[PDB]
Amino acid sequence: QVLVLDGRGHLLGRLAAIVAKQVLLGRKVVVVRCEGINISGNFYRNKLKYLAFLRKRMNTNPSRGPYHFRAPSRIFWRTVRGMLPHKTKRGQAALDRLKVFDGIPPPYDKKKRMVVPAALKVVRLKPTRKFAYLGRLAHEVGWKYQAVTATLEEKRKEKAKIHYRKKKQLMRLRKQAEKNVEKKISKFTDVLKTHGLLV
Amino acid sequence: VFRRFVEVGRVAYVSFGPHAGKLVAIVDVIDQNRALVDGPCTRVRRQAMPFKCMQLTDFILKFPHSARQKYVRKAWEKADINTKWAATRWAKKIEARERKAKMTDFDRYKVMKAKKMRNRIIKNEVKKLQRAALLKAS
Amino acid sequence: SGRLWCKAIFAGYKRGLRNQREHTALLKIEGVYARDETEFYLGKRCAYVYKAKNNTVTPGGKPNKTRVIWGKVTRAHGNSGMVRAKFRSNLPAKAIGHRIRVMLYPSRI
Amino acid sequence: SHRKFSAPRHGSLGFLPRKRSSRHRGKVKSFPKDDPSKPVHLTAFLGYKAGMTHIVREVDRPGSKVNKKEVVEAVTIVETPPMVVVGIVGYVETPRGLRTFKTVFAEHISDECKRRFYKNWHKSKKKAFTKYCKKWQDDAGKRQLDKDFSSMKKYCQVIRVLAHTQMRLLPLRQKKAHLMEIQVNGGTVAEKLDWARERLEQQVPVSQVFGQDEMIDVIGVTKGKGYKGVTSRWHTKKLPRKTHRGL
Amino acid sequence: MKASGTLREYKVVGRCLPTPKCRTPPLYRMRIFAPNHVVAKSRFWYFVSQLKKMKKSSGEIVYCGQVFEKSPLRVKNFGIWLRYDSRSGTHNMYREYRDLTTAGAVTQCYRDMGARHRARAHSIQIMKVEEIAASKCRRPAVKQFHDSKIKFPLPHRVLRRQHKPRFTTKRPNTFF
Amino acid sequence: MKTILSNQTVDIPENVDISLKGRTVIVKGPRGTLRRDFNHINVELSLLGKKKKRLRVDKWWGNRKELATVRTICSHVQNMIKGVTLGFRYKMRSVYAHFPINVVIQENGSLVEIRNFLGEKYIRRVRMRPGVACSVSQAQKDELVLEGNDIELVSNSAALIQQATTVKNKDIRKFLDGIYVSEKGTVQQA
RNA sequence: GGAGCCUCGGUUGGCCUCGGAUAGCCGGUCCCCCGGGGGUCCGGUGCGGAGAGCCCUUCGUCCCGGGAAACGGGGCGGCCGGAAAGGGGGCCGCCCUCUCGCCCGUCACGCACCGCACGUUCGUGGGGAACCUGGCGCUAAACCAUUCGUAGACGACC
Repeated sequence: QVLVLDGRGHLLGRLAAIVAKQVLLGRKVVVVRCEGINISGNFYRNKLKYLAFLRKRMNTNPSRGPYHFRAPSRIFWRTVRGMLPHKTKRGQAALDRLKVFDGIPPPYDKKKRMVVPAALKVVRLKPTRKFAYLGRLAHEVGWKYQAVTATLEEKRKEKAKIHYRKKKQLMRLRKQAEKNVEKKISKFTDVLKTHGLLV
Repeated sequence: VFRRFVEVGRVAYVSFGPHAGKLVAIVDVIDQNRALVDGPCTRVRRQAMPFKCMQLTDFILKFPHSARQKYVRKAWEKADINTKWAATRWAKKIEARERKAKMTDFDRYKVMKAKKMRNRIIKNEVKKLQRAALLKAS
Repeated sequence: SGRLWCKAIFAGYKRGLRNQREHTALLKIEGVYARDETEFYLGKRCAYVYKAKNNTVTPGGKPNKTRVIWGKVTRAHGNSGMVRAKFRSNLPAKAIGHRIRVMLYPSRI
Repeated sequence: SHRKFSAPRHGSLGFLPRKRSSRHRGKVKSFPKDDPSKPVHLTAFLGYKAGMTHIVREVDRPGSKVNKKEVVEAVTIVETPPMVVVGIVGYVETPRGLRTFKTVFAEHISDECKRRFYKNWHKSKKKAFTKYCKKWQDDAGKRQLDKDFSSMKKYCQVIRVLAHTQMRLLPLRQKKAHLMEIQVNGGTVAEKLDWARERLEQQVPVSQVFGQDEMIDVIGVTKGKGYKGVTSRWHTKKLPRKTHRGL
Repeated sequence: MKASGTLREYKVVGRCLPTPKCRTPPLYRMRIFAPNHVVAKSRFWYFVSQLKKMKKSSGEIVYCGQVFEKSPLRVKNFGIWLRYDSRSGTHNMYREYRDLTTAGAVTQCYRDMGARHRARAHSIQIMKVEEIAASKCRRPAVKQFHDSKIKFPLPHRVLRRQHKPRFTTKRPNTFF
Repeated sequence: MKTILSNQTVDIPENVDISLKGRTVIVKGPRGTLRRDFNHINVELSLLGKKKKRLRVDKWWGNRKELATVRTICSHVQNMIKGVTLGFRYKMRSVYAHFPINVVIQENGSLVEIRNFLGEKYIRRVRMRPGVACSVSQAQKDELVLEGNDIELVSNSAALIQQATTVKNKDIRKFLDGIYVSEKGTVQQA
């Protein structure tokens, strides 16, 4: 019942709009891999667009002023916070159903990630525009853990290739098995074809 | 690189619109994003359909670029698209998507029990292939 | 020994932008995402099932702690999947985003 | 309107929340960035500010007016009795910072260090680390600590060591020692751990951590002066004599 | 004139009122392009009142009919002569298109002038729609379709139905 | 408008042996091997002809600015063919007036030392680009030849030392001192 | 590790994971080269080694037959793999256990509660009180007061 969303290749706003609706409808969502998110427009434009956000502090006391979070997960958590009525109870009750992370933590790397193609970069952009990786943008603003996550995410990659190689083999037999029991699943494969399941 | 070219006489499927699920042949290209199309032996009147609402296949049939329905029909039946089409892996998994869509509830039960026993013979067999895989490795 | 209702989330009331009419509830049923799919659900009896502290007598059973608010699907709402419902008591606002059941039994099949 | 003549602001905003420090003992904010090239060593020590005096020495900066002459420089004395390694802590590299992985201590801890784990030593029964002291006398515990060590060789990156001072050697009034994590910078993690495990329960003199004619940083707590007005904290101009409500 | 929907073409003829001074006035035929015949007969008076001294109070519509396409299944190269107004002065244009019906081309011309020059429908005066051959074409954007052996693929495909399986698992292929 | 098709073939001689994995092209021959990425240009790279004598790029439905990217591949891939069968030789002349530019190369043509530029005490130690091999030529006094394969490296490294020896806060018309690129050529003729 | 009494509630089959390209991919064969990667060839691609998907499927039983199972079904001890915010995941012996489990068929039975609602779950849920029963356990600290003066308006701090 837990939407696990992969941020690799998702546009920031188009994804945050879809996430914010589901969170408002009692759906517990986790947006994994926030550094793969990419904003439209060229990189130097987006950096300026974020540097002007760093310049808006309360003049008399910056300690109360707008908290410019630098981590990509908290940047994406910030833009979702914009699209929710976070002043009311149902808004604050919503945001607790949202949990964002950089990289893929242990409670989620062994689960299947979803993809929202209505917010996908390959879909929603003409293949001539430029886009800014949220990871690179956040690092050049103060996210001081880009190097760490780049190895922790790389670590769980090769730990997943092991599982995948042990999964193709775990089904290459299954393809080879039916070729070895063909005569005794013949009466169960024809019914699995006349009702459009194995054709 | 590209394999399917929008050119005169390529058979195409149809995604949406009132002509969905039928084949239709491209007579001539009108605009950048709209083509004149005609499936004579498919209950599709000659008309113009934009490229959004069509998925071009890998069938080609030759005829001049602005012939009338009389000549296309003789070129549709010469290459005999209909029989070849229904023998493709595309149309086979198209007529299998509708065989699951009209599945009655009792048919849904006959396919439940049929699936249950076919997931017990395959599963036990692959279990036999595992106790023999470390046997041949140890 | 199985579920006999469809899952439906109570989105909100029939509102404008600065007025909400609490005698009507917008329902989001799972799976249905177009007006042409709501034809099956028009008229179906829906139910918001909750549980409270005190005990309530139960039709055909012992006094439990669960209580319901019966309603019905009135007409299709919006252009994609949503639908209006009308309950015998205007739904409490603490049910926003919570699961309410729509049954099958007033069926037209 | 604008300010007539410019003038630089008083005080620094870098050291801004000028409050009573939340730590009596100086706390190393940052340690030197390690590299496997150098051999294993410590990076910090702990001392006590004794007093000050002069020094006469020969200046040897070619080019100065004072070159090859004698000067008198004020020098501080830092009494540094040798410190006792009593434990090692591991650290893993997280994307949320630097988390502490696993702590190991010594089989026997001096009562100086055990002073620190109590607020009232007179009333306490001095029961700290007793059952931990009985974890090195059991085959189910020696293999436990072997697990804790063999785990830090895999998952720990930064290994800091736990050392304490020797208040008995000092002339001071108090006897409660000072604990400190000291980042062991050196080779790889494994030899950083074998070296640290062997140094357990041993004294460490300053010659192991500092040489002479070297340049170091001092971390500590300012000599507290109490509640002070604006003139003492920031040194802003005293108002002219004629002011009614204070100057 | 709000260029709404697909336009149509109307042959509307009119004349002055019969008077004892002039027995029977001459007949005036036009070719109007309008959404419905009602706004066709209104747009008719707009032109005839500037090519003649006639107004609706001193004229009568004689025939308000719709003309259909002679060959709606043939692709044709249409030539349109415009009179649109910009923010500064009016201009004559000759725009070329490629469509199946003249009304299909006139509509296309109205969307294009609104798109390429931000001119609204009340500023444009279509004056001539002529069917020309492939050799008399001048605009290059239509000459490129003159090939008996035209051949071109479909490039990177903008995936539709991107909301029906809103939360997929697979990355959507764009190479068909 | 959008042009239906614009292509440009590139005939290659036999000494080269091109193979391409998708939209990146690798080129090899006598002098070494080259490899450039083009996953930013969105074209069709089709390698046609038996015994592979010509490579063609395509662009369907491209506007003006995309059609300007069709030939710049054909130019970029031709300079790979030069940098594999003939190589690149950038000649540079150190022109001075009063102070002889003492230039010495270290580590077999990978670092450039520039001393006594305009009579200064600074050494403009310039790091070359990997793949470039610099040297001073014999039978010519004030020369500096650059060799290598990739034109994007032999030229950019040249631009380093040509912009390392710049006069500041003077009249650059009077103070013509510095190193300048004098000849762009190939290592060997054919 | 046993039953009951309060209180807070929401839910009502699970999906155990390549990386990523998108003017390109995916799986096999390995005829192939260097210690896993490349190349090759054969297949698939409006993805069917498809989330438009998969898996599990629950009325309970009792005799008998057919297919499938024998390596299976269920159990007490050990062992390894696991650290970004770490499975009650898997391997071996074990006394017992069964041709029962699933699919086709028979035999008959299980309040057939007399047309009607909160039914069917996760559920030994969370929390808090009292009681059961045994075992294995465990016998501290903080604050005040006092003293200090590296501290201090009083608190605080050493």
